[PDB]
Amino acid sequence: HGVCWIYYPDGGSLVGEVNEDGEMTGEKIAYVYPDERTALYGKFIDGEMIEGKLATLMSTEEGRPHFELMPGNSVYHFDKSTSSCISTNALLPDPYESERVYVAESLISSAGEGLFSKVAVGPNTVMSFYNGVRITHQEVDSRDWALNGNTLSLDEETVIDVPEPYNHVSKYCASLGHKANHSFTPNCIYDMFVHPRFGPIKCIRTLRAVEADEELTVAYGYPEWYQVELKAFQA
Ligand SMILES: CCCCCCNCCN(CC[C@H](N)C(=O)O)C[C@H]1O[C@@H](n2cnc3c(N)ncnc32)[C@H](O)[C@@H]1O
Repeated sequence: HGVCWIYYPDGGSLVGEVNEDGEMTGEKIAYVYPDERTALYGKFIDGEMIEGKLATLMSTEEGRPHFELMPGNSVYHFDKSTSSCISTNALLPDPYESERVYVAESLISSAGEGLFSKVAVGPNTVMSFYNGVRITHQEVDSRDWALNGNTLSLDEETVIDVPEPYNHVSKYCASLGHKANHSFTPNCIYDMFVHPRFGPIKCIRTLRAVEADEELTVAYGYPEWYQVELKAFQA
């Protein structure tokens, strides 16, 4: 009847006053990231972000949030990918991700770029998002292996991909989860995530404490490089 909070299992949430139909609709609705501080505040219809401006959750009083807008014109909208359109704005970074990870040359030899943490954080921390185009398992499983360097299964119906040329940071930096390299002693896992911009996707979540400038890795769980590293690790 007053402010309503809808939390996702991933830690993010929607907050605001609902309409007579109990819908998250209005000009003062917010999505709040899992840090419970970073927020997209503004215009939502039935929980869907129409115009979210970057904001900070300064305080909450009896469930009533106080938002303060961040400087600038950073605005976001629900912009779910299709099979061929990865994003309406490929070069607009995610502000939560931007504060937590960067891309640099991997420490794994001959592995290319990697994903690194900007910050020391604890276990179970969402660090990065894995958005991409949405194609079927049949399309993926029935094509050249070489097309599948960036494919990540989302669910039973959907596979996420970051195809050429979006695998280059110069062409796509809206999300960076596809830059995390593989390890058999990973410090992160892929996890489900409901994103106000990208919709249902996966994220990179730490398995434990990670330091600032530590490379973030995930076990790919299956490709040449991989079967070699496998032999290197069993020893
Ligand atoms: C669930 C299964 C996983 C699905 C998501 C996979 N997304 C992988 C993207 N690539 C990581 C980013 C790459 N380094 C780049 O510069 O865009 C992976 C590519 O990077 C190299 N790579 C990754 N891990 C490696 C390792 N442990 N050793 C050597 N090379 C590695 C290799 O070329 C691979 O195709």
